Amino acid sequence: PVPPLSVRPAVVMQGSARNQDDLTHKLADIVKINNQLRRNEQNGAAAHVIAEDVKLLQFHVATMVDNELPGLPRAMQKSGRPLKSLKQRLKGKEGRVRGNL
Amino acid sequence: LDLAGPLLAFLFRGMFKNLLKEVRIYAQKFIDRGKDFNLELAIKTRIISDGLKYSLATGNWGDQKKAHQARAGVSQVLNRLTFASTLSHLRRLNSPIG
Amino acid sequence: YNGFTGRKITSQIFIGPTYYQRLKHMVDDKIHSRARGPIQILNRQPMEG
Amino acid sequence: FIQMSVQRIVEDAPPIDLQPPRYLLKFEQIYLSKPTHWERDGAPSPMMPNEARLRNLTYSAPLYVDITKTVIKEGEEQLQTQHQKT
Amino acid sequence: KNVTLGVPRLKELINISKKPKTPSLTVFLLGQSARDAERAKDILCRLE
Amino acid sequence: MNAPPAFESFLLFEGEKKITINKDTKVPNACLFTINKEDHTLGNIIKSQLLKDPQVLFAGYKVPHPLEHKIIIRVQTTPDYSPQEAFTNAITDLISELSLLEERFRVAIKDKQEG
Amino acid sequence: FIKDDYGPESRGFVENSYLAGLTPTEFFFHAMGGREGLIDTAVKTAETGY
DNA sequence: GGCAGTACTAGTAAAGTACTTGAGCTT
RNA sequence: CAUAAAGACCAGGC
DNA sequence: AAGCTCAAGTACTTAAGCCTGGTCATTACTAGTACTGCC
Repeated sequence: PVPPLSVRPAVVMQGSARNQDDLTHKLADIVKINNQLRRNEQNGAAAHVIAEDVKLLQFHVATMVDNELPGLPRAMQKSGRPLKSLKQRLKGKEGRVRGNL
Repeated sequence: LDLAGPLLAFLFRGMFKNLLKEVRIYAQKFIDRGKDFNLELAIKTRIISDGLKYSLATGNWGDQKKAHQARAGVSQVLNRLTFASTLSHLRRLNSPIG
Repeated sequence: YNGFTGRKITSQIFIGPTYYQRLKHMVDDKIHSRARGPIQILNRQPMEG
Repeated sequence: FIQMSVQRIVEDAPPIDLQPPRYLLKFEQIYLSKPTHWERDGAPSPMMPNEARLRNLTYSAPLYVDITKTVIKEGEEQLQTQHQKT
Repeated sequence: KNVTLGVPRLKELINISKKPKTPSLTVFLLGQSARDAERAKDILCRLE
Repeated sequence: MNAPPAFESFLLFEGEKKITINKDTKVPNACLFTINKEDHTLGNIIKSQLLKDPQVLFAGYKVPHPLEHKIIIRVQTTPDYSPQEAFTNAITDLISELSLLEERFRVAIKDKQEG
Repeated sequence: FIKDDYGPESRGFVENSYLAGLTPTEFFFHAMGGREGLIDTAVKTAETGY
């Protein structure tokens, strides 16, 4: 699933440019490597490269849900700031459950 | 106790090693031809200047890409409320314990 | 002596100069009042601060 | 920090070994001057901290290190160029 | 003898912790061991 | 920002009566005066003057709150004597005292200088 | 104080009263005595609220 | 006039609990 | 009637 | 040999309530394209 723009609103800066939520960029990665995997399924490649792309795709798909997993490198969007996973959105104090409800 | 000297030294060493590191990178990559070598194009001052200025500016103390591992709390903005508050803020200790 | 009626105050009150400090905290900056103002973008809830 | 430690960090760093010709780099000594601003035109001017606050400048000094460079061409002559105020 | 009291003991009770910081067992004596300190001393030796 | 201007103390704006009069049903022959825009300066005078009158059973004043400028004076008199008459008589007596005090104070001034 | 002094003064018994005022060592011991109170005040609140 | 090099601009990395797990001892 | 983002750390208040 | 329970070993967790200010940086590297200079 891809959540609506309401769940992941953009960031309007001065009207010059629109920044984007952690999701939008994460889904961007998922679509990039998903498309690469589609193409390399049409070609067939060397077939271990497929395994590599399914492991990295595993990293993105499983990372968007949980960025706090131990034993795995935690995805870094930019600026040395880790992503906010849906779990991180719904979990701690100021998360939707305890914070907004 | 870590004052300006030991702190700014610990900060200056690694940055200086990044300076030497990019002198090695640009150096060797410019050497592989065997043409010649030029120093003034191999040194980036943004390293030392922007690094010192940064880690003094934000207060996060260490490499900025490592800022997670880097200690924070050093170099707060000085309090101008009262001359007593300033004399107090200039003379202070901070325990690293959480 | 009492201020209002001028009668003596029976007990003898302790008077002297002492040095007092006004503090940065002042009510004019701590007062806030809220009726249906700006709203947070993501939560559709009132703003913070 | 300035009068001791910085010379220790510059000196105690290993000489740069590189390479067939060889390229070696060594840092002789380090020199500071009073805080100075290099403007948009490149004109240096001494900064008093007042104008440093008012303009949001950074009050800082330029840092110069002599750099001796040795090249080994295998011809028995290794040519060293020394550069002042790098 | 001391006993944990207040907030920490309340944590031990509410948490139903496996090992409390100060476990204690009070013991009463039926017979002449109760009033006389001698037989009481005997039970003191037998419980320790 | 919420500070009232320097006058809530005396100046009356539109509609406020200086004196308002309300009868008191708790007791027969007792009345209650409300003086807008005054404080203990006047009320202490009037109360202390009403306690001399032998026909006045009760005389009292209060400010219900200092940040508001108001006075409440309860007066209870003996039968067949209106408390309003006691309050008028009180004021008239007060003037009769203050004028005399002015004149004697002027005589004292003129005596202390070359006298 | 001299090593191995268990006397009332060395171990923090305060003879003076706030009116007469403390001696310096009794003042420092007194500050130690108050620090525990401040620390208890700060620490207990979180556990109590939780 | 064509080719090469350099620079600039735009993509892009304490304690305490439960839970599990491995070993150790028996029908 | 709309725009000033979000986040981060730090200082402080009860 | 199967299976049984019981021991240590290991991973993983949450840590007060509300409120007020400020500073700060949103990235720095690599690749590609365009422009200028030299042959």
